[PDB]
Amino acid sequence: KMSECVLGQSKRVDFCGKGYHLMSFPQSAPHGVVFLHVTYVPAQEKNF
Amino acid sequence: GKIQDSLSSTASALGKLQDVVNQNAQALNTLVKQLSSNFGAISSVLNDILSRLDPPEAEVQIDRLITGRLQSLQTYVTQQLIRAAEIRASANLAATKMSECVLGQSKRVDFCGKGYHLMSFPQSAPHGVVFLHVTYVPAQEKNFTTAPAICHDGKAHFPREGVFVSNGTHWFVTQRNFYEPQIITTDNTFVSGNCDVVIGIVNNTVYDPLQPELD
Amino acid sequence: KSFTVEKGIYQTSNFRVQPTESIVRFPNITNLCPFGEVFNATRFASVYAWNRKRISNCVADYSVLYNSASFSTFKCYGVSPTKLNDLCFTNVYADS
Amino acid sequence: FGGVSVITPGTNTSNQVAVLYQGVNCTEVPNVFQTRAGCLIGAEHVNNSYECDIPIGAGICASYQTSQSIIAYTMSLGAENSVAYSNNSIAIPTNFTISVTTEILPVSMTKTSVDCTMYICGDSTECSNLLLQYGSFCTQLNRALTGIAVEQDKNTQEVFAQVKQIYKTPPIKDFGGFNFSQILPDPSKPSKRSFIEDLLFNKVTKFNGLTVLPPLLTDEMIAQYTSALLAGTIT
Amino acid sequence: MYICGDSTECSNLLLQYGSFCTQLNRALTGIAVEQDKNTQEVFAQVKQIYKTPPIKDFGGFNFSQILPDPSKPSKRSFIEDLLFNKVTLAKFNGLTVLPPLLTDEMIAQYTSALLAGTITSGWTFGAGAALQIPFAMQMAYRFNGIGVTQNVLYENQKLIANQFNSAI
Ligand SMILES: *[C@@H]1O[C@H](CO)[C@@H](O[C@@H]2O[C@H](CO)[C@@H](O)[C@H](O)[C@H]2NC(C)=O)[C@H](O)[C@H]1NC(C)=O
Ligand SMILES: *[C@@H]1O[C@H](CO)[C@@H](O[C@@H]2O[C@H](CO)[C@@H](O)[C@H](O)[C@H]2NC(C)=O)[C@H](O)[C@H]1NC(C)=O
Ligand SMILES: *[C@@H]1O[C@H](CO)[C@@H](O)[C@H](O)[C@H]1NC(C)=O
Ligand SMILES: *[C@@H]1O[C@H](CO)[C@@H](O)[C@H](O)[C@H]1NC(C)=O
Ligand SMILES: *[C@@H]1O[C@H](CO)[C@@H](O)[C@H](O)[C@H]1NC(C)=O
Ligand SMILES: *[C@@H]1O[C@H](CO)[C@@H](O)[C@H](O)[C@H]1NC(C)=O
Ligand SMILES: *[C@@H]1O[C@H](CO)[C@@H](O)[C@H](O)[C@H]1NC(C)=O
Ligand SMILES: *[C@@H]1O[C@H](CO)[C@@H](O)[C@H](O)[C@H]1NC(C)=O
Ligand SMILES: *[C@@H]1O[C@H](CO)[C@@H](O)[C@H](O)[C@H]1NC(C)=O
Ligand SMILES: *[C@@H]1O[C@H](CO)[C@@H](O)[C@H](O)[C@H]1NC(C)=O
Repeated sequence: KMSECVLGQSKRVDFCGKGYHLMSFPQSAPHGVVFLHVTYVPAQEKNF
Repeated sequence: GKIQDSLSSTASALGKLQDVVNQNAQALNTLVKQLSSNFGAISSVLNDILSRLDPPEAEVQIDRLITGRLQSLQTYVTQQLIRAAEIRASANLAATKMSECVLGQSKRVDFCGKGYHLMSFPQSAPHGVVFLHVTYVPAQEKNFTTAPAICHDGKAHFPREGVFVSNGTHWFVTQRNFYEPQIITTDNTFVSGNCDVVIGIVNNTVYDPLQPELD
Repeated sequence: KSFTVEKGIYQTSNFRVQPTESIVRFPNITNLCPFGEVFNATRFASVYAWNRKRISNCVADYSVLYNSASFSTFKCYGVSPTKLNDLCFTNVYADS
Repeated sequence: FGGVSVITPGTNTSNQVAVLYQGVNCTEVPNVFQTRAGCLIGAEHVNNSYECDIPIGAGICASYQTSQSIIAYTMSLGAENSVAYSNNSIAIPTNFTISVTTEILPVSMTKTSVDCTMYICGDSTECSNLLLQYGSFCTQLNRALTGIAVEQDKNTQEVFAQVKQIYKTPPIKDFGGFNFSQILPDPSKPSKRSFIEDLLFNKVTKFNGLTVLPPLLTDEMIAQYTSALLAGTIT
Repeated sequence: MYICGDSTECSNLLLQYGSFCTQLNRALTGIAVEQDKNTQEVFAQVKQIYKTPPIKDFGGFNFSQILPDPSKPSKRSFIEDLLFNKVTLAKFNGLTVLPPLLTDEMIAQYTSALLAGTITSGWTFGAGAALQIPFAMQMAYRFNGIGVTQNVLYENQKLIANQFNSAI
């Protein structure tokens, strides 16, 4: 995820968080890694 | 050519693979040696114990050996399974690298080699698969001033596929990964909305190549 | 287990600081527990009736009980007799 | 109480050693530089920071290179340079370099078989009967090892056998200036193994009731699958 | 030490058993290396640490939580600094708990480098020498990958920046 999501955008759906993925920011915790995922979701719809 | 030289000059390439080979060999060797250990018994060799002991006594000592020997076997099988599972994961990854780098191109960054993976080749190794990764890395970078949108008539264009890059004399559009400069034109742009809203914008000309030809 | 060693870090043996002195701080009481009045007495009771002559608050000895009387049987369970000298028990009971 | 680890550059290079007692205070017992991972004795703490060499613990690393003496550095990670940033400044590459990187992953291990009866109770029938009382132990062990061997065979099938047909490279060498001679099979050499593969093979290097079963796929057969995939990719 | 304890007599019986004593220690050490090595694989993704740019211009994006604070000790980000605060709120015998190869401090630097790398150079740093790019411009590329045209980002960068800032 660190290589796949932080370094470049991941095409695989639901690899990074939920929805379309723009980028991820790595975080450090004791004995763990916390990832913040930036994702694009379509809010509103009009029928056509 | 370099890779051939690197492989012949050191055992480090196979260290990741070799560690697995050595570690498995060492585990088997310990267990085999175990046979020598008494495990609380009168004597290590099984036949020797049977030869010098009457059945009831021999019964007890045999049981002791089996318990000691059963435990030894259990450790090996338990040890082997964990290693087997670990190897299995590599094969899936191993099998994945065998097919995915090799068949098609992987858009995922750093999954195969370092940098953009153009193609990959796999070389058989004893008890392992070696993957050679061809990747594209951009060596040289030249500083350029850039802006997001260009306002021509109060409508601002954006690049169709490339960031706007200006030496500082004129504004041209080049692909973000290699420096190719193309005179900005309608063909390389599209105009949406009005150039008041965009945070960063630079006034610039448009070519309209059909206009000089028509006249 | 090899003549030649590659560069690295290897752990070979544990290091224990070894204690400089042995310090014994047994209870200060001088009074000694008596085993004669229970051993060597006028008469005991019936085998269906016993007396737990509980022993507490004194300092015992057991080497005296090895050659003074040659006992017919002497089976020390859960304990090694000869080492009974160097450990402090709790609420010793005698039966007869 | 503490474990002792001796840091050696390597027997071949030198005989000098550095011993780090693990956890014990440096003053304890008899250049006893006191670290945070224990109490090193036989190394000189430098002020400079180099790449890791002989890892120790909590930062400190030991190297045989600074006439010669094992020195323990603080293991700084990388050179700190900040890419020049601005809203109006961009950098675009003018040249590109193609490179080859090798990643090495294990696919299988020696299929090992152990008869439970023969190792545990030996030749004697008397001893074997005692083993029977335990019952399912023997059988369970044999089954697990058999399963592992099958997985070792299966893992190979999955990793290499992704192609139904063994494609064979064209006699023509018109590959648009790419020389693939080393990676591709050589007709002169036995087992149809590529030159790069040969080097890899060279570098890697009934006994007592334990039997190593033959691999389901031979080394030569594995090379063909690998050769086929490579052949298929180029063509 | 654990099984036999201090006494020499207890040790002799352990010798009879074999290399079980020795084998168990080896397995634990392997595990110990993995936890350090694991860390190495996960965080040593960058060849060289990149200092965070002094200029904070983020093209309308506020990264104060994510990025490390110089004033604060230990170089841990607001998110990062606080996480240790939360975790804190949330040998002795036969057992030595060895320290890791990478000190928590060092791990902090690695994370910062990736964060610094991502913002300043996009995905260029992953594949080679990091290339400085405008953040707005980087985001523009990101939209293109997911099929939303870059103009879209530029038209309402302000709206996007606020949502991102609010989300963080
Ligand atoms: C228990 O009986 C034994 C044996 O009679 C006593 O041991 C004798 O004690 C006297 C007086 O101290 C000594 O002079 C003798 O040498 C000892 N041996 C024998 C065989 O008489 C012992 O004192 C009595 N009481 C106990 C142990 O409490
Ligand atoms: C791009 O990089 C390549 C590879 O470094 C350059 O090719 C070299 O150019 C130098 C100078 O002309 C020659 O002496 C070398 O023989 C070339 N090969 C190598 C491997 O260095 C190339 O000049 C660079 N620039 C381009 C194509 O614009
Ligand atoms: C289009 O059709 C539905 C009909 O139920 C309508 O309510 C709404 O405007 C549109 N639907 C969605 C899911 O956006
Ligand atoms: C852009 O600037 C470079 C550097 O001065 C120059 O070589 C190039 O000619 C410029 N573009 C044009 C059209 O002159
Ligand atoms: C770029 O950032 C600087 C910060 O000093 C600011 O003065 C300038 O107006 C900005 N320009 C653009 C085009 O964003
Ligand atoms: C760009 O054009 C706009 C038109 O509204 C004008 O306000 C501005 O001064 C111009 N800037 C430059 C640098 O030409
Ligand atoms: C070691 O003991 C000395 C005793 O003076 C003390 O100053 C030092 O802080 C101790 N350090 C450790 C890790 O025990
Ligand atoms: C781009 O940025 C620097 C700023 O000092 C500039 O001088 C040089 O042309 C380039 N060098 C870099 C990014 O190191
Ligand atoms: C390819 O490599 C082989 C072996 O080094 C060599 O004989 C051959 O000349 C090389 N190049 C071409 C174009 O064949
Ligand atoms: C970001 O938010 C912090 C938190 O208050 C503030 O101090 C800082 O000035 C803001 N910086 C921006 C928008 O660059």
